Amino acid sequence: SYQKLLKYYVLNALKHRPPKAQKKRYLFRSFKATKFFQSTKLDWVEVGLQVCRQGYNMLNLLIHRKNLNYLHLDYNFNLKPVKTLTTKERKKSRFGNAFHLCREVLRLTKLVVDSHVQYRLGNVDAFQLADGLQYIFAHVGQLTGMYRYKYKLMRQIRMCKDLKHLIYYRFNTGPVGKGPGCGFWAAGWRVWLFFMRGITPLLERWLGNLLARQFEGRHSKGV
Amino acid sequence: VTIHDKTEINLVSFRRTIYLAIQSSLDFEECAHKLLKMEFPESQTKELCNMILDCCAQQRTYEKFFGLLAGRFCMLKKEYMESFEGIFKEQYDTIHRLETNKLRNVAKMFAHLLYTDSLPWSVLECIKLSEETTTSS
Amino acid sequence: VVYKSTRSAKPVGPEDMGATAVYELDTEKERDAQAIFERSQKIQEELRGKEDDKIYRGINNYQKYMKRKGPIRAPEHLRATVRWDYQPDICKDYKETGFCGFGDSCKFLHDRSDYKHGWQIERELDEG
Amino acid sequence: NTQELLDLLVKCENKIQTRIKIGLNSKMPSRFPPVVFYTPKELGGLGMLSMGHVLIPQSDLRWSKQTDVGITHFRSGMSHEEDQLIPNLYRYIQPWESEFIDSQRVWAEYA
Amino acid sequence: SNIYIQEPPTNGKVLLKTTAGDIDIELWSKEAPKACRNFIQLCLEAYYDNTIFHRVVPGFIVQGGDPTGTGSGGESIYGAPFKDEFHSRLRFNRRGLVAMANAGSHDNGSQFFFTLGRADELNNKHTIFGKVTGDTVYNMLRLSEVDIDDDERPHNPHKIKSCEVLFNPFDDIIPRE
Amino acid sequence: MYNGIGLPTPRGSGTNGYVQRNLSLV
Amino acid sequence: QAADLISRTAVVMKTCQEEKLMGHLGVVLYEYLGEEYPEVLGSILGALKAIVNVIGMHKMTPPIKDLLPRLTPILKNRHEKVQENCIDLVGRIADRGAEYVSAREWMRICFELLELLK
Amino acid sequence: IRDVPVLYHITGAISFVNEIPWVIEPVYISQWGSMWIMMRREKRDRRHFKRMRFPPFDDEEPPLDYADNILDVEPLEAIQLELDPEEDAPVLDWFYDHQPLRDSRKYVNGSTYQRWQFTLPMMSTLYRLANQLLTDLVDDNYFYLFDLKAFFTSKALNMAIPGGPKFEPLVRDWNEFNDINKIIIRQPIRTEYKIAFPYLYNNLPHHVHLTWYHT
Amino acid sequence: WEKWKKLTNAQRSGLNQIPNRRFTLWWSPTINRANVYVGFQVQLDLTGIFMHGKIPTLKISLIQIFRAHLWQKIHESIVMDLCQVFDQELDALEIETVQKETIHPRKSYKMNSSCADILLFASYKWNVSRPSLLADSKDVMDSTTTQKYWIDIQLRWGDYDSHDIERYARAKFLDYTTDNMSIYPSPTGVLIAIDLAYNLHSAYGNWFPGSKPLIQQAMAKIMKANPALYVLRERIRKGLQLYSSEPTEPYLSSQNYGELFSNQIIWFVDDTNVYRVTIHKTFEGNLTTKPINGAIFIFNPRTGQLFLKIIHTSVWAGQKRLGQLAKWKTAEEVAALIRSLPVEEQPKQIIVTRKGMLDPLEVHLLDFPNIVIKGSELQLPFQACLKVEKFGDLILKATEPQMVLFNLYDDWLKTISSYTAFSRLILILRALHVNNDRAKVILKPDKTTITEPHHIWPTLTDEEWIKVEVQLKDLILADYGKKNNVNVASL
Ligand SMILES: O=P(O)(O)O[C@H]1[C@@H](OP(=O)(O)O)[C@@H](OP(=O)(O)O)[C@@H](OP(=O)(O)O)[C@@H](OP(=O)(O)O)[C@H]1OP(=O)(O)O
Ligand SMILES: [Zn+2]
Repeated sequence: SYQKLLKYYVLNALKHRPPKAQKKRYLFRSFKATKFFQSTKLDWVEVGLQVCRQGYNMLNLLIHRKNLNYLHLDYNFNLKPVKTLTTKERKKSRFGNAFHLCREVLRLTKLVVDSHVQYRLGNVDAFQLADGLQYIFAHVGQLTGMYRYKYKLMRQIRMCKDLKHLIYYRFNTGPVGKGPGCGFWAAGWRVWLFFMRGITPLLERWLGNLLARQFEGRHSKGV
Repeated sequence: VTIHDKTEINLVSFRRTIYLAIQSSLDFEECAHKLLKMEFPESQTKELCNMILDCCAQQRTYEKFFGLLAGRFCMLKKEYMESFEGIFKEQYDTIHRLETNKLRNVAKMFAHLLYTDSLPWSVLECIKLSEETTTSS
Repeated sequence: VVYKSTRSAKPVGPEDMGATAVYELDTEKERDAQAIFERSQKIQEELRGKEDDKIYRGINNYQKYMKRKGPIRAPEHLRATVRWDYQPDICKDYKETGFCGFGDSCKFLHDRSDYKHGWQIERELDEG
Repeated sequence: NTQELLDLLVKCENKIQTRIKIGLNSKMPSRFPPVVFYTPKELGGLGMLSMGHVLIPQSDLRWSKQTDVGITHFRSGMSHEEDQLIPNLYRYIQPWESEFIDSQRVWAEYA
Repeated sequence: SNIYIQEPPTNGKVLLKTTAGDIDIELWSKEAPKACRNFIQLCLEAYYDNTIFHRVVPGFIVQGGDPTGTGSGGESIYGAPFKDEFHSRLRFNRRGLVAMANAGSHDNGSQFFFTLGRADELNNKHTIFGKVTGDTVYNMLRLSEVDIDDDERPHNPHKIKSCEVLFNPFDDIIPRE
Repeated sequence: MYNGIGLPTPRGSGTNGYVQRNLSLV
Repeated sequence: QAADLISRTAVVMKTCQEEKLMGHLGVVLYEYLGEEYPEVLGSILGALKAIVNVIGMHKMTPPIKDLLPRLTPILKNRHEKVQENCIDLVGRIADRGAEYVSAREWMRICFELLELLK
Repeated sequence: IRDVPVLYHITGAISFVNEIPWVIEPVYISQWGSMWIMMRREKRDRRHFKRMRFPPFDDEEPPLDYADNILDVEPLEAIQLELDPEEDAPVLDWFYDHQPLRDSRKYVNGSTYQRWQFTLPMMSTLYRLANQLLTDLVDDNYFYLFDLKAFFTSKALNMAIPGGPKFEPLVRDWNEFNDINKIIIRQPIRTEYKIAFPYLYNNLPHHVHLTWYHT
Repeated sequence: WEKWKKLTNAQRSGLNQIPNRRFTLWWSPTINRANVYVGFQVQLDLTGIFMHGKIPTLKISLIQIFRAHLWQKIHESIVMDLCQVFDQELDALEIETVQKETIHPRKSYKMNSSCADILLFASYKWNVSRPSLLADSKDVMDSTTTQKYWIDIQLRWGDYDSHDIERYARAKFLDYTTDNMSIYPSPTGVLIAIDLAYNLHSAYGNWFPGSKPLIQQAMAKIMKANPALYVLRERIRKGLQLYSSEPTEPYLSSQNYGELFSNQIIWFVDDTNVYRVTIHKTFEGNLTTKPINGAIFIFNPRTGQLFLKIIHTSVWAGQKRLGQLAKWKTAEEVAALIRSLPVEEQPKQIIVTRKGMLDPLEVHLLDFPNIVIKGSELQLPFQACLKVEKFGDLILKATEPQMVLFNLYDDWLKTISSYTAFSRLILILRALHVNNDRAKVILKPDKTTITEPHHIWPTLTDEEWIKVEVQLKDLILADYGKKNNVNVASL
């Protein structure tokens, strides 16, 4: 793991292409300058719960606008068929990598928001909240299932595993043993924030395409 | 309590493991490598020589693998040279028990060792070649 | 007979409401094959470089020279998210008419046994 | 004596095992240990025979393209989950030189 | 690691004493605090003693708390029917939930029922303020072993021998006379 | 120390590409 | 030979009220109905019909509703022992059972019989 | 608890957290260094550390309601560490705030929170708190053959350093020098040598950076 | 392993899927092991089979085993069988009534909640014990008092990483009882768990006196007899296309041993010979006898492992009377052994020759309260080993009380099962007991038969082992004919 991290660090140093280009479009300012967005101050946990509710409602509106009543999106963002589907149903109800990527991204943010909801309800602890967040970030692989719709992720998955090994080795040196309670989540958190720096434009374009196929129609004239 | 084992299972398992190393390697040097990469108490270098011997003897026909492997061990340290002079002594004295194929393979094995000069040519001391003092075997 | 209250003050149940509910349908953490391998490796290191006592210490701890195989512990905290598989992979041509054009090469189960499915029972029951 | 053949054998044995995995629907190393590939067919395995579990000798590309230096390094062939020591086909086949000598001798004494 | 507790933690505890054994009620004194405060006060004044369980419905509910017994009396500690207090983690899907009985909106009085099974159509109509703890769920269940003469009244209704408060969550309870 | 041994990438070998020295060298 | 012995003692095993054992035999044979040795399959079918004769149609353990669909693909078997025993069993069922089956199953079997006339 | 600005749609459709997490680099590192100290003390001193369970809520529990469930509840003490008022005088008052000195126009630019300015008592206490997350070397001679240009050269020549990375080869007849009967072999030439002196021990060096330092 | 027509384009092409499907089934505990992680399971349609992964060949093999609602039928069949075992023991257990809850037709495979299956209403009251396992022995029926009792039946399908069935029993017991949606009729009951892919069973819960032994025997017999379990085992066999070679289904019967060498460790103990004495006549003519060393003799049948405690004469010193002393000494010795052994080697059952020794054992074994001690209804002539000169001379010439360890299955376990090896050993011991002389003669068949230094017994090939096995059975039957006046060709 040490030497895989050195390889990453070297390649980063090598591939530095300069800022090379420039424009600065300003999104939340264009939004706030409109009559349709307001502004306030909230508690981070409250905004997290709002965001999970709204992601749930958007994905359901999409499903039921497509009329797939035989499918059900549950509250941990798993999509499940409710019966067995005939052939025409199995065909009309396939979803693509845009829908499934938005699902699993929302699934990861829900897991993080609910670690905090437990700490705020009094159920766990500051130390157990930290250890649990660090668990989430080192194990995004088997909690969500993003990799099936973007297998390139396994690069972030391998990064967070390598950082886990580095940090545990330096943490559990002396009296401390090989048990759970190490929470140092700044590392894996960094890694997934860069993942999203990149995937956010991809998904904006893909989801624009899917919505514009939903609301105008499918153009076959000038393919 | 202090259960005193006399199933003799450590030696049986030693031999089993040595034989699987031999029959899984490709040349005598890859075999010597896996061996000197396993570690054991020096109580078993005697067993090392005698076992590589018997490994050789039970086969169907000769190939120089087992001779060269024992040769590499004796050429690394002396204890194998000691144990192989002893080996010839006792093998000859009790050879009358081998069916002629294994007897032939033992004979070839010792011929190979002697002409590679891993054994001292002294060891021929043992053949007091009277008529009485020697069985037909 | 009538059950006796304990006239207690604390609420019943797990404190922390399960927030840390451990998983167990597997063996005990002290006796799993991983723990046996750990013990055996410890005695191997203790014996490494000592001649044989001819003392018996268990089967798994013979003097193993050639420095895994076995069961695997699950995370005691991740709860695996279970889905129902509702598709029966049954040839509809065979089930209906007794004949498949694919024969031995059908990927699907050759079986004529018509029977209620796993969800129809739920459906008729809850509307019953 | 042909260190290019040993390479070929490791790669080819591994490709056919990989295709049995591909034919199922996973490549996960722990779902398909060696036992399921190497068990004889009388016990339900597939009964593979192996030459790709050996150590391949290596020494010094530079001097080696010139004078046959010998062996200094051993690279691994295929992966056994622990030692497991799978046997070779080569140790059960007998060399030609010894075959030719055995034959001359056997027919002489048959006469 | 498979089974989820899906309601908030309780605070306080009231012990009921009936013909059919005891009944330990744990109260949700933050989710419905008017109802819990009212129950606790009426139970500190012994207002619930020698009251009958004057209505039973098979596998739906069992009702009580009216000191008259006709099934339509009783009075809160606020001189008037008080309001509803709902929650989203409290909902009518199991047995052993204690709730405030009422005829309509804002009607909460002094009458309370237990459930004995899922009542999935009382949600957002009644206030849930308590649940029966483990071992005495079964005594409360036996409270519904009766032969119903119609109007769902029993032949020999059960009744509340005596009350007791095992932990009082409020500090400002002062009981009327 | 990579002294002319091991795959320049252990990609297409069907191995992990570990290299040890000949322990029976002398 | 063991499926023969069953077909012979199929009278005793019933008349002495073998419910465990007789249901045992019925459903075990139905499981073997997939045999790929014609000579073994013919005797399995003989045993099944020997049981159907003693314990009637409407209490056979694999109900006739599951038995007959299992047999209509066997009718294509072209081997003489299995063809013999199969059409004997289907004749019993068509004669006496005859309503645990669909009209479309019966028309299918019609079309499959038109080539046992060979 | 952290309170963040929000920009939300007039119909509830979406809500964006409208800010950027700016921090002072030595403060931040010192706060995590104290985190590390405390969490090791806890993993040591707890008897049985129970890791919570994932997912935290059922699949069919709708996401909680803030107003009903979390609004009033007290928030449960955090992982702060106990500073000693004797040595940590410069730091005691603002160490664990959200944005430590956000409003003190003497130490920060202003309320947009760029451009900090500290004194050396502060910086020394910060250093001492961050002491366990830091590297205890004073110079560059440690990274002698382990720096960038060493790894760039190693990559360009497709040779590996003992502890260093490996990559794919950058690209992928007879000779009269190489005659081995003419060679004087005293000490075997290793990859360290070929990397230290990439122009003398190397044929075809392309894109080779020249490592040397004696700092 | 399992020793024309006009056919369509596809039938003269495409692979044959049957042998693929059969390879997947046989290795399916490995191919479908739980603890190799993606964290997502899948539950098959109408069963309780979890698929960790997505392997359609495996899915179709398993889905063809459990076809036509065989999972619910196994559940309902076992429930019937238990209902009737209780309808027998009604009074002896003081049950007033036995009721069978109308089963939610999806109870058998729903796995996060459960009803109860059987409801026993008592006649008077039961003093019910605290939760414990089925194979744990010591109870104290003090805990609660109850009038109803429920019994629940849970079927699982294990796999390679997870097939411990006792842990599954207590897991589901605690989960389902402390769960809040669970609907039970009372606070007391038992959960019985059955592993269908390994044919194991266990249970956890509250016991009311008599219930534990009743359920032990009833479940041990349901696993052998049940028709639906038979239909299952035979669908498995038909899917693998496995066939037996041996007729007669070897001497397996509801005797205990085809059960005993199963994974639960089991010890045989022979302490009949702790005290031994031999006579020499003096110049008085008086025959004076001298004691000599004895031995407690402990045998693990499925590894062939024989511990032999040499009891030295010194304990004969002055201790008032010998026999009951030997009883208690033996017992404490056995306990010392079990302590010195590593925990993965410790027995669960011990079977004693002299059942009267169960009591002093029972006493000393309080250290190991779940080690059930039985008396043997299978007498094994383990003492006949005292004729084999190795054991005999070792014991005679011992100077010190001392523990030794031999292997009685020299190499046989390389190429036979522990079952066949136990049978062969029992023959050898019996014949060495019965005559010992013609037994030596049979066990040294040829002049060049030899025995190797670490070996108890001659080295024969499997052909000669078959022959000499036959000859020993003939020896035994001949001597039974002699000393019971029977024609043996008639039995
Ligand atoms: O649970 P896993 O994903 O398998 O990760 C574990 C684990 O880490 P987590 O705590 O994050 O679960 C261990 O670390 P400890 O918790 O036991 O300290 C341990 O690593 P160590 O044994 O080095 O602690 C183990 O490793 P192994 O595979 O040797 O069991 C492995 O970490 P990996 O990601 O390396 O597997
Ligand atoms: Zn088909």
